[PDB]
Formats: sequence, C-alpha cells, structure tokens
Amino acid sequence: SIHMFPSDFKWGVATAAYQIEGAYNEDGRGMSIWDTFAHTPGKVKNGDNGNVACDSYHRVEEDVQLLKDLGVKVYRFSISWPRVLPQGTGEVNRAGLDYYHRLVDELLANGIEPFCTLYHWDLPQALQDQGGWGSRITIDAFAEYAELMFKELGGKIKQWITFNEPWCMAFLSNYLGVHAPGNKDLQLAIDVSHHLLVAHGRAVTLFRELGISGEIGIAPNTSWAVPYRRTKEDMEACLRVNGWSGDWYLDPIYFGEYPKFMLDWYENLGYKPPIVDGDMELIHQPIDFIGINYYTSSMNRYNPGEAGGMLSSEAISMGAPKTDIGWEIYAEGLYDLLRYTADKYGNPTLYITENGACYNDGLSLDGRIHDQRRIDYLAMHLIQASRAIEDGINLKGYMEWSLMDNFEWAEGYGMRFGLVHVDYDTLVRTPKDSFYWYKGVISRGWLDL
Amino acid sequence: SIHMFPSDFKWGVATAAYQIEGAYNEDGRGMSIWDTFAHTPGKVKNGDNGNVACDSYHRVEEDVQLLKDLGVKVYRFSISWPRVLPQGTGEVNRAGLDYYHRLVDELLANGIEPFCTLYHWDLPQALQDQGGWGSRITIDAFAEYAELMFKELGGKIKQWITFNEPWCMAFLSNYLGVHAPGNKDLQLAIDVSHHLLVAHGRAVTLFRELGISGEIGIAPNTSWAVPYRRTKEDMEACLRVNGWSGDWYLDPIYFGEYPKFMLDWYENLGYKPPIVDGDMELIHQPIDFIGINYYTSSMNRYNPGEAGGMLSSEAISMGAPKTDIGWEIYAEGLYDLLRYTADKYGNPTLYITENGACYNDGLSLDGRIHDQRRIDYLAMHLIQASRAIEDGINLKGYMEWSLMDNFEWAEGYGMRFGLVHVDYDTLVRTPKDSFYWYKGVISRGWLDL
Amino acid sequence: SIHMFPSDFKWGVATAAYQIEGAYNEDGRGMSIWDTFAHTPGKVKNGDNGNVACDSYHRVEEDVQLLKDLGVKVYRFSISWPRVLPQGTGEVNRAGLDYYHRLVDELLANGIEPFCTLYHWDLPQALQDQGGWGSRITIDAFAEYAELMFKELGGKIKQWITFNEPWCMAFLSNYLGVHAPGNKDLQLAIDVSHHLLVAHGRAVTLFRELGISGEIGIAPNTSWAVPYRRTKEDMEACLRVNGWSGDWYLDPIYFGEYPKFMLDWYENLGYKPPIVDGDMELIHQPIDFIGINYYTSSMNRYNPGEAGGMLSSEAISMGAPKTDIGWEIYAEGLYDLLRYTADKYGNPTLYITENGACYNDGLSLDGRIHDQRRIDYLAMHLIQASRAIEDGINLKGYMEWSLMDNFEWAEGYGMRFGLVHVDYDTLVRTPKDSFYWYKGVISRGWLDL
Amino acid sequence: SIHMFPSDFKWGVATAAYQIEGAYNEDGRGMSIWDTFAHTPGKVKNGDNGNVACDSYHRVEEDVQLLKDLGVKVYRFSISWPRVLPQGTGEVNRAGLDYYHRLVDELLANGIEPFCTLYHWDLPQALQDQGGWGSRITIDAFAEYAELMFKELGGKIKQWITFNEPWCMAFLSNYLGVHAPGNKDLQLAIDVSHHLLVAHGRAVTLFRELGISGEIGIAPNTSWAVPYRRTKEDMEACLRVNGWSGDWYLDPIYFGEYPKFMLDWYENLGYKPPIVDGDMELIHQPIDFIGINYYTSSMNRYNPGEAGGMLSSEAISMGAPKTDIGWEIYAEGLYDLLRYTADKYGNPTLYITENGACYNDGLSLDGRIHDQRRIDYLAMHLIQASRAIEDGINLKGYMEWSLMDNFEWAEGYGMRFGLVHVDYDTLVRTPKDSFYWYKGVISRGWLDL
Repeated sequence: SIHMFPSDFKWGVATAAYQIEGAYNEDGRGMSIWDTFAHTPGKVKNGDNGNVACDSYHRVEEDVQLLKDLGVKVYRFSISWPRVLPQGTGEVNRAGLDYYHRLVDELLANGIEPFCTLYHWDLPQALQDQGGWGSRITIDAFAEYAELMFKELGGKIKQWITFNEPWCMAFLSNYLGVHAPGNKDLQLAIDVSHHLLVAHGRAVTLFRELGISGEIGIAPNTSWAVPYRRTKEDMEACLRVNGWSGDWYLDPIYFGEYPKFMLDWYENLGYKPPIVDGDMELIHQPIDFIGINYYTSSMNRYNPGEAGGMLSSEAISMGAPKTDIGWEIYAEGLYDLLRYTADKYGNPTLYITENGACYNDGLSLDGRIHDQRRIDYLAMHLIQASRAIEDGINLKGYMEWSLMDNFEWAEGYGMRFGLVHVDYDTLVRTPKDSFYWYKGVISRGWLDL
Repeated sequence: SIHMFPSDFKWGVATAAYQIEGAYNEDGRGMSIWDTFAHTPGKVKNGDNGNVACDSYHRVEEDVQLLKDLGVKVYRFSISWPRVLPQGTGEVNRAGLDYYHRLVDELLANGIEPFCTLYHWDLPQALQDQGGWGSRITIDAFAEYAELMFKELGGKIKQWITFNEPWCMAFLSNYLGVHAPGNKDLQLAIDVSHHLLVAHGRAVTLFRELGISGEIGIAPNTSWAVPYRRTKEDMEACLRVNGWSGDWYLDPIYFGEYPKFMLDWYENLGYKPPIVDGDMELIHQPIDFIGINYYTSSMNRYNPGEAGGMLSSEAISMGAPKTDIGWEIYAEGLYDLLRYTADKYGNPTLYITENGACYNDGLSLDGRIHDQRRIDYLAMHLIQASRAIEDGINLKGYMEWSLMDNFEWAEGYGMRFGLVHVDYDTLVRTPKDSFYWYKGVISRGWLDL
Repeated sequence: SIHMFPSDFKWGVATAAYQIEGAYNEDGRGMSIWDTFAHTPGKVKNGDNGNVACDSYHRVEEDVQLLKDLGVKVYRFSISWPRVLPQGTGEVNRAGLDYYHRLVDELLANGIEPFCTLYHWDLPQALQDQGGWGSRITIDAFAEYAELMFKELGGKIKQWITFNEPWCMAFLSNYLGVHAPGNKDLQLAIDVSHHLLVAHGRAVTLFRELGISGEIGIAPNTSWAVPYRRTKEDMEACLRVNGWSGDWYLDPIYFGEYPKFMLDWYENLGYKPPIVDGDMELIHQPIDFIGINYYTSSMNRYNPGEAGGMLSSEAISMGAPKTDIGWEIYAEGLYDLLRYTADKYGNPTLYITENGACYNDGLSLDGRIHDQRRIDYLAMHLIQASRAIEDGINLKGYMEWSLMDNFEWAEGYGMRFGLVHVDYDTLVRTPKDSFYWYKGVISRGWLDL
Repeated sequence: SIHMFPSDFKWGVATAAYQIEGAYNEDGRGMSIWDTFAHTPGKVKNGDNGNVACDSYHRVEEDVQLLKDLGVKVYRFSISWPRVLPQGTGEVNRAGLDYYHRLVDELLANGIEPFCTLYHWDLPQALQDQGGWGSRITIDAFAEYAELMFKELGGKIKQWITFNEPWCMAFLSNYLGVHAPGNKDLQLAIDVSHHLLVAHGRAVTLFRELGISGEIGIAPNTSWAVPYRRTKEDMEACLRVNGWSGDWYLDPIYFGEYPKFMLDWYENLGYKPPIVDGDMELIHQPIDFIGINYYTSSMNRYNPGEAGGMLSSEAISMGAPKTDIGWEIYAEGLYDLLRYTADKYGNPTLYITENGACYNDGLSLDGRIHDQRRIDYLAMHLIQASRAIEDGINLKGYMEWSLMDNFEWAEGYGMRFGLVHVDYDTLVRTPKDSFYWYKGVISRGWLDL
C-alpha cells in the first residue's frame, strides 16, 4: 500500500549536543549538570559519560557527510549552553560558537536546513550551583543565552526550538531523580516547569524583536495513554498523562493558562506553580510550530492506590512487542497524539522532532547491521504520519531520532537509537540497514508497504 | 501486569469436522461440497484434501486426551452433515452418529463441556446437486438435520451453534469463489446468506420446541475495520466491512430486519435478498449468545474506484506484523469488535468461538515446537479479552482456534493454526509450547504479562 | 500447471530379486551369476553383494506395508530363477515358490496388482557353467522355467515380463564386462541377444497355449540419443544408439526380423546373430505391451574414430545437471522415446516399467530424508508422461524405479534409487520425502507443477 | 567434452543506459519514460529507480577496467537518448555526448570493440508527451537521433543496433502495461511496433547514406516455444509465440512484409498495423546482422480459452529448474532459435546480444560470490552456441547479459543478472565467480565441460 507524503515534506534526522559532541573539557567548555551527573558514581549505567561520546565536535565533516548521504533536508541539533557561555552568563566562549558556525555553514553548503534546539538538558553547572531551574535567575540567563544565539546563528538558522522535552528536564530530573540534577521533589519539578516556560516566552519575544526571519517553537514529549475501560474516570486518568507532560506546557503558551484539570489535581495535593504576576502573559507568546516527540503510548485506568501513582493513572501492559529499551510499540498513538494536538491547538504547524526505536543490533560478520526491527518500527510510524496528513493534520515534517548511536543519558551507551552504528571503543561509524532504508523513503517521498 | 478472568470463565479450544476427522469415505459418509472441491484439480493448494486430515475419526481417545491434558473446560467441534445424513436428508447413517456419541461421551466423562456446531461448511453434495444453499429446499434439509442432532445429542450437549462464519460459507464461497462450491455471483451469495438465516431461525425454533435445555446461537466472523481518516465517508466505509460480514446476519436475528445501510448499498447495485413473506419473522428468533470469531482487522478508507471494491472500502496496510498466513496483528480490534457487538445487540452473552494465529513452526532438533509467536499473539488477544470483561462486556468464554494443525481449506495443510503440531506424513501429534502455555493460563485463570 | 493422468492409469513401483531379497544361501536357493560375480574380488564396488540386501525375503509383510502406504496400484518384482529351480532346470525348490506365493497373496489381499518379471539378470550358475546364454540349451531351460511360473503364479498374476533390459544382460554383461558374467566379446553379446529373444518367443507361445489370462511383454532400456547436428550421419549415429539397445529386440518380435541398419552395421564389422532356421518365427510372437525403462538420453554425433566407439556415435556433454550416479537429466527424452516407439510399433500398450533418479540423500538430524532432487526429477518426467498421453500415445502406466534403496549391481550399495531409505547396517527402512510426494501424486491422479 | 569456438569469435558482455548509468538529473539529461515510470508509486518494486543505479556515468574508468579484466573483445552498451537530446529533438546536449565519447575512447584504447545500441527503451519524456511511439512524429525524432549518433560516434563505432527487444518496448510496455509507458492496448502496441520498424528502416538508410563503415542490425528477443503435442494446432500455437515477438519485426525487414500468419491472427481480432503507403519499403532495408536475445523458452499447446490468451497458445510447465527470477532453464531452445532464424532468414550473421541468468547470490563471508548456478547456466548455453556453429549456423559472437548487477526494470534491484556483484547501498563492485569463469572461457576460446 502506498503511503504518500507532500512534495514539500521536511525529511530530517536529529541529535543532541551532550549525546554526540564529546570534547566536554575542550576549548573552554564549561561543565553542565550532565557532566556532573554522569561523573557521579551510580548515576549512569556502567559509569558512562559524554566525555567523548561520538566525538562529533572533531568530526563536523563526517557528520555532514552522513547527512548528505542520507539525503536529509533538515538536521535538528542542539547548542551546548556551557560551550558558548561556560558560566551560563557573561563571558562568551568564541571557540564554542566557532564550532556551531562551522557546522551550520557545512549544512547550508550542502543544502541541509538547520533546525537548532537551544536547550537539550545541558544546563551550565554554574547556574545549577545558584539553584538551577529552581531559581528565577536562570530565566534571565536563558534569555541572555537565547539572544546571543539568535544574533550569532539567527542569520543562517530559520528553525528554532527553545526547550526539548520539558517534562523530562523538569519531572524526570527533579521529581523522579532519574536525570540530572537528580532531585525528588514534585514542587521543585513544578517550579522548573514554570521557570522554563517563562524563559521560553521571553526567548520567543526576543526572537520577534530581533526581527530574525524563521520559525520558533517548543518540543514536548507529550506522553500518550489509551483508556482501558470506556469510563469517565479512565478517560480522565489518561488525560492527566498527556496533561502533565504536554498540556502543562502548551496551554500556557497557546491559551495563557495552565490546564485547569491539572491545576486542580496538583492543588488538591498541595502543589501550585510559582506564578509571579505577569509570568503567564510572558509565556503567552505565539509560537510558529509544535515539536512532537513520539516513541510509545500506554493503556491506563484510574487507580487511587499506589499502582495509580501521583496521577492515580495505572498503566496496564498491552502485551505488545517492545523495543530493546523496553518500550511497547503502539504506532497508532502517533496518529492519536497528532490528532489531539491538531484539535486542541487549532491545527498548528507540526513537526515530528523525534521518533525512533531502541534496537541494539550490532555488526554481523556480514559487516553490516541488519536492523530490520528498526525499519519495521519506522515504517509503521511513517504510515501513521501519512495517515495524519491524509486526515487534514498540518504535519509538515518528520525527523527520526538519532542519526547515530549515542550516549543514551542514564542508560549510558548500551541502548542504540541511531541509523548509523557507532562502535564506542573504536569510534568507527557504520551505516545500518535502516539508514539506507530511510534514505530511500526520503528520496521517493512515499512508502510502498 | 495481571490480566484477570472470571472464575466461571469458559476456557476452551475448537476444531471442525472436515478439517480434522478424515475417513471421508468410511462408514457410509456421503461426500460434501468440500470433498468435491478439494478433489478438483487447482482448487486447493498442492491438491490437498481432507481425506485423512488428522484422522480424528479413528482417534477419539487421542483427541480427548489432548483436551484433558490442556485442561480445557469446553470443546467446540462440528458435526459432519454428510456423515449423519449422507444425502442431506432421509436415510440416517447411524455409524456416523455413533462416532459423535462416542466423542461426546468421552468429553462428558472427562468433565469437558461439548460445544456443538451444526454447520461448518460441509454441505452434503447431494443437496448441492439440487442447488445447494441457493435453493430453499436446503432450508428444509437443514431443519431436518438440526432436529435430528437435537434429538440425538441434545441430552448431552447444552451448547449449540447453527452456522459458523456465515460470510465465509456465503460470500467467500459463492461470490469470491475461493471456498466450496466456488461460485462468483454476488446475488447468489446474498441468496445463500438469506437461506442460511432462515434455516438458522427454524433450527432455533425447533431447539425451543424440543424443550432441550441449553444455549443456541450463531458464530459470525464479523470483519473489523478502522477508519483511516476521521471522515464520515471513511467511517461508513468501515461500517460496511463489519456490516456485510456480521451485521447482515445478526440484525435479522435481533431486530428482524437486514441492516438498512447494507440493504441500500446492495439495492443501489441491483441486489436484494430473496425474502419470501414470513422469512424475516422466522429468522427473528431470540438466540442465547453470539459467537465472536476474531483474527485480524484492517484500516479502511472510502474509495469509489476499483481499489475500494464492491463496498468501496479500500484497506490500507498498517505495516503491522503479520502471521504466517499474511494477516496483520491488530489485537485491539478484538476489544473494538466486542465493544461494538455489546453496544448494538444489548450486551448479550458473548463467546470468542475462534481466535488464533497461523504460525508454521515445526519441530526443532529439540523435539519441541518453540512457537513463541503464537504465545505472544494469544497473550495479546487474551489481554484484550480481559479488557472487555473489565469494561463490562458480557464475554463468558474463549476458545482458541485449532487444537491441532489441520486442513486449512484452500490453503491445504501448509498453514498451521494449532496448539498441537501434526506431522501429516506420519500423523504424529506433538504438543507445541503454546499448548503448555495455554494450559497454564487456563489453570491460573489469569495472565501475568 | 495441471498435468492430468487417466482415471485407469496404473501407478506403481518396481524392484528386482537379487537387489532386495537377500537370503541368497537359504531355503535351497541356488547361486546365480550375480552371486558369483559379486563374490569375485574387484567385480563390485567395495566388495558388496546381495547376500542380505534389504532382507525382503524375510520381510514380505514390511514390503507390502510400504506398498499399501504408498497407495500403489501395481507392484513390479522379479522371480529369482535359482530360488525356484536351483540348477536352472529339473528339481523344483518349493520353498522358493512358497515365498513368491506368499508375496503375491499379500499383494492381492491389499488390492495391489502383481507385475511379474521372469528374468532380471539372475541366471542360475549351473546354466552358466554350461555356457549360459551363449548356449541354446539355456533357451530350453528358460522355457521350462517360464512354464513353471505360468502354472504356479499364472492364476494370480496377469502382468508378465519375460526379460528386463535385454541390452544390459547381453551387451553390458558379455561385451563390456561390467555386469555378470563379465565377458568382453561382441559376438557373444549378439549370441546372447538372439538366444534370449528365442527364449522370450517360446515363453510367449507357452503363455498363450496355457490359456492363462493376462498380458505379457518385454522391457527394453532403449537408450535415447539426440542429433548434435541436423546431419544424416548424426541422425543415423543416434538411430544406432536406440537401435542396438531397443530396436534390436523389438523388431524381431514385431516384424520378425532384426533391424536392417543394425544388421548391416554388425555385418560390416564381421558380426551376425546365430539364427537357426525357424528362430525368427519363434521370436515373432505378438506381445501385449512394451515396457519402457527410461532414465536419461544423450546428444550424439557421427565419429569414425575411437571417440565414436563400435557404433561410431560419439556422445557430447550437454552440460546438463546429473544425478548422483552421473547421468544427465533430459526429461524430454522420455517423450521422444515414447513417441518413437508409438510411431514405429503401431502405438501398442506402453508401461514405463522403470524410471527414477539416483540421489544418495541420507537422513537429516530431522529424522527424514529431504530428497527434493528426486521429487523434481520424477515430477519432470511425469510431466513428459502426461504429455505423451495428451499426444495420443498409449501409455497405460508408470512404475518408478526402486521402492527402496537396494544393491545397485556393480555400484554396490553406494547409489540410492529408492523412495524408501534403507540403512544397510541396521536394515532400518525410512520413507523419504519422495515417497510421500509420489503417494500424493498417485492419490490425486494429477500433478500441480 | 571440448566445445570449440572459432578463433575470430566475438566474446563480449552487455549493459543498458538506464540500468547502470545513474546521474539521471545531471549534465542536462532529460527525463525518459522510465524515469517517469520508476518515479510513479507502485510501478516498480520497492519504489526503485535508475537515479543512481551503478553510477557508471561517473565510473567510466571502473567500467572499462572490469571489461579489460574480463578479457572481453566486444562491449555492448546503449545511448541514453534524453542525455544527448533532452527533448528528443532539437537542442544537443554536448555534455552527454562527451560521456559516450570518453567511454568509447577508453574502450578503443584498451582494444575493446564498441557495440552501440541506439534505443534501449529510454524514450525522452518530451516525445512521450506528444504520443510517444504511438505518433509518427517520433519516427522523425529517432531518424534525427540516429543521424546525430552516426555522425558523432560513427567513426569509432562499427557495430550498431537500432532497437533492442522490440517486443518488450512495444507489447510488454503498451499492451501488458508492465513496462514504461505502461499502457494496455493491443492496437497501440501494434502501432508502436510499426513505427519503431519504420524508424529502424530510416536509420539503416541513413547509416548507408553516411557511408560510415561497419554493421547495423536489430536485436529481437524472439520468444521460443516447443509443441506440447505433435499436432498442427500446437505447432501453429508455438509459431505465433516466436511470430509476435520476432518474426513480426524481422519479416518486414528481410521480406518487406509482416508475417502472414500473424497478420491474419490480428486481423481476425480486428487489429492491423497502421501501414502508411511507402512504409514497408522503408522498413525493407538490408541489415548486416540479427541480434539474438535468449534466456528461456516454453512448451505450448493450442487453447481457444482464456488459458491460451490472445494468441490462444497456453504454456505448460516442464517442471524444469528455474532462475531466481522464475524463468525455466531450456538451453536447447537457444540452438532451436538460432536454427530457426538461420533457416528462415538465409543464415545471416548472428550475434547473441543477450544471454544470462538471474541468480541473486550475494557475498559469502568468504568475501566472494560463489554463483555456480550462473556458471552452469552459461556453460549449458555456450554448449548450445558451439553446437549451432558446428551445425553450420553463422553465429559470430556471444555477449552475456549484464556485466554487473543493475536496475532490473520493474523488478527493481532485487534481481541480479551480472557477472560483477554490485552492492547498491555502498555501490561497491565485486567480481563474482562467474566473472572469472567467463574470463577463462574467453581466454581459452573453448570449453571443457
């Protein structure tokens, strides 16, 4: 069956600074909360860290070569805040900016549109020492940072993302303690969520004031959940899942207010966002697009007990196949999420800023990586992406997650999400079968599956 | 995650006369349309036929042993019409009835509840020579047949199914020409559908009049389809899918009228059911349960062109994993179908009379059949079955399709659906891993997946 | 493509006394030229002999069981002359006749038609000591032998073959010295050819006089050859190939004279058949059928040099695939041979008395013999057999060579021609995949290939 | 057996522009009907296209190196019409001509004789927009094209072929709709067949007028068929097979008239070639040779029903071994075809312009491709080629199909016909075992098989 895609569809791939760059202690780069976290014994699996990663800092040419070989039209990457402003504010490290300029220049020179992500969890340790995202001071620092990048790369980059996966940097980091800084405080997580949103709003305003042409948005990893039973309590239990991960950030931006149902939920628990008068108006700035980061979804039901958790929404195994990282495959969730976002936010421009599977396939004696499982996963989701477009949703692009295997945060290097296999011991890069497959999909513009 | 099942849940397994029995030309058994079809060159793959099959006719003890080893509480099987009435009517072949009595006695002796299926596509050739289901004469023959079985086994059997998968015996057989008799006439298929329904209604009436205690119903293989786009035309295109395969038979029974939308669809094409005055009232007889036969579902969209077919409903590949027979795995469709049936028909008693996967796994040098794929499939669907029960649907039982590998109709013996591996050359039966797995599920009454 | 076969087509399989029986020195059996030959160092590969073979002499029940499992309608076997008449003449060994009666009775009891072959190369050593087939005395001995068998088994057997593969027992044995007795004399080979024909004629006459109902014929292994070039000399070179192996025996029977072209060829070399006045008339007796033994054919060209040989007909490799015994696969040769025989001899009743492939496939760890190569070979030839029938040729039956692996004469036990695998060390018989395949072909009566 | 070949035998290999070149959108190359076809969803398997192919456009040196390593004396390639005349007529793209000049120069520099093929299905889309070969305008365009190439490369190339496989570009493309343009109209296919023949005749005339020394011919893929039964109707059914694919084109050229039997066949169906007065005389121009393209042949029989098709000639499976693309191996058909052509057309100069097998063998861990099946196939056919020469047929050369694996039209890249393995993902070329084998055959000039 032929799954068609628009002629002007933006095919791309994405990466993240700390996950691929390496050279963490070079050319005046300051430490980030992740350098600290990774260096802390017991925080990352096997004691892995992004010290070297894929060494992309010294392999701009190699990165771009993979990109032009893939035939990608858009490349999404992030800027390492500590690399341009080691202290988060003040002294500008030109050596860092030089790298990003060199990268962007190569991209442009090869017809690849840069999709820059300002913040991808690598907060400068200096700012963290001052309270990190828990302090409003960091909001100022981010505004300074954003303005700097807008002035530096704003003339070459016309695709900007303020924060990538707000829930992960806020709740998974400050509430669940799985990601840097590694705190376990619900209120703090809510504080961080509020401060990042204000920082975002201010960044959007600056983008507009600077008159720099292009688009700017935010990329939430809106968690999806399907109602176990057709009950009001189950549907609401599922609404809270996408509510505390996506709606919590998109609503203040689009409507100038946090989602009511979530506010009431937190309020009943004794939690409220530290809203300083004027904040909501700062956050309430029109953005050009929403970045959808999808990987999986669950089947939830209302449960007031421990099984339901803070959201009293218990997930129930569908018995579905899982990726090597343990996530269930529910391709239909992509369509459901896109449909939801399109309905609620007035069908704005949507870009799948992240979508991929974790499959640890290595090299066969063949010399190649036969990751059919990744191909199958991607194919299923691209079918849902095409479905959404056919269903009138404004999906303007798709960027599969991870160009190459990288530092998978707390999981270390064990989990592989890339199209290009990276042997971390020899740093040798070998394009997987999925690479060549995706290349063909991009070339054709359609899928015969 | 623990998927619970009611204490009184009827766990079972099913088979079909011509698919396992064998001894087609023994003890006075008359030929059926399938004996003829299978014997016709080019009709069945490799020229396979149910002459011997699994030889269950001579292995009653072996069959029952597998059943008690599995721990099954219910066993669904069918009666070979030509074996009890070689000419479809008149002379009663007691040798045939003896077999069924011996089987039923063994079942009862081992605490296994018989779930008898009167008609499973094996129409006596003698009746086919007179026009088969295209002639109203066959309706009389079936009424005679039903009455005979009700009087013979009615005292031991309290679970009766008139027709199994009406759409298959009607449309796939007389419209698509894939199954016996192998005709290609839409109107004829509609005629057959009407006549089988009248025969069903008359059989239900007889069941009531004979005062035989128990339950009686019909088992449709209601094809499921998911709307590609959230469009009225797509939703209607999907409604026609379940409409011409399930609603077309259940509506005349529950409401005393064919589904309006289907009537109009056929009418516009110049097709109408041969309704003789009084027929609808004969069909409109209350049944005790609905037998749900589920295996897969599709994703359809409206299409007036050839791609849409007669129903102008084009199926679009989900890119989902498929069984060895080529059917996509869409476990959620089970829940959707059960939910649909429960809503429309007043939440009647439901029994999943068929559900399984076609996986051709053979014996490993291990000596066992490691069919994890079948286990995974079953597990996923049982999770949906439990979901339905949790969602208030009256699902009272589950019977996985095929106790052992058998004659898969037009596919011959190549496609394996059973829990027990059957080597057709040596007729040796070896329980697969799925057998032992299902056994455990039945024993526990729940599933930890 | 469906290759149909007549409803009354005689499906069968064949064996040979010395190749399967065993018990060479039991129940008063006399030695044959093959017992002597095989016992002679250097005559048979590895020093193998038919002392035990498949031990079919003690396994009548097992033989017949394989036959009824195969679904064969006709079974062709041969009578061990030394087993019924140890000295070739005189004293009758009733113990031997008892075996054949027991075998025939079992066959008849299971609906298997016996196809008896009087002579299959096992000439009694006693007669060989008197000159063997080189002496006219043996003609008398054979007449006595034939009469004995006709009187003994004539009431149960209605299918008789006097001599099997005359060329092999004559030329390959007395001219090439590869088979028993192992002589190298062209004239002697011609003498033997003449004497066996007279013995045949006399046997046919006796068959008629005894009034025993049934059929009687001879089974030549008419070697086929295709003209390399469309030249008269090449066509004649090819005619001599089928001429000295088949025409040389069939012509005296059908026309009462040896083929002219062959007579002239031998005459020019100084060779002539020892025709005693009256002989040709004795040989010129009407037979009921011709037994065609086909396996392969070649591509020949005229060559007066050594490469052409005695017949000045040099074979040229077609580069075609070969069986494990080294014979090229030329299925079309079957049709060509049948067509030739049908044209020349007035389209008489034809029976493919031998056709199979030598494939040494053994048991896999599977426990089965996956001899797809044998299946493919048989299929190709059965397609040609069906072709011949469609082309109006009177082919009334097919008997694939070797029911089970046996003593392959000079090749010993190394070459396997059977449908049933025989482990010569343990004497265990295991039906190969070809067995089950052929069984299906016989059952259907057609072939979907 | 030694199969000898003449000392002056022209050993070669062949390729096709769109199948290997790549760089479809470079140096001003215009689109062809195949670029369009391949780019159309659902037209080519997996959505493959000749965009890159083997990238031979940028690898002239590599191509020639393989050629000199193979020891080939002749290299047959085709000119991409859209590459020299992007619009089919008018503006000459010198960049395209430069490539062909560079290739030809390298060939000549290494002692390799160029065998140029003007048309190999890649008709300029511009001409197709005007009706393509259905319009007589294209005849003019081809005449202009031919004249251009004759003037450009005529001084270096002395071996010219106007059209390659006329039946494929005509019937398979415009009647069966399997190849570009993809039409289904018998009359249109007949129109195209007529127009290409006129274009051919005009091209031959130009070749003569320009006084350019050398040879010029046409290469039909005359389909061969063997009579199932020795019946007149079957023989005629087989004559139509080679008649509508080869005789239909060769007769107007050699005799100045379409084959009578074919004319009558089409006429009875209501079809006639659009013969404009003077056309037959234009086509009736003496050619220097006939290019025989052989791969397989069938066994046909007369059949007025659907099974017989338009030609009422039903093919019957020989059960013979097949190549990986599904074609039966019938080596003898080569000899039969050559013999037929030699008899009918006055034994003109013949060149096997195409002959090879589709075997998808890839690299073993050995690092080499052990394609013994291709070697066996080639060997068998070369034996028939030698046979033809020995039989007095004027076979002056052999060119095995595909130097390297390439874009197999509608089959995409999945089917491999080359002597050199091409990994389409890495574009790495690895000589297969067949390469080294063929090299040896060319070196020796004979074959010991």
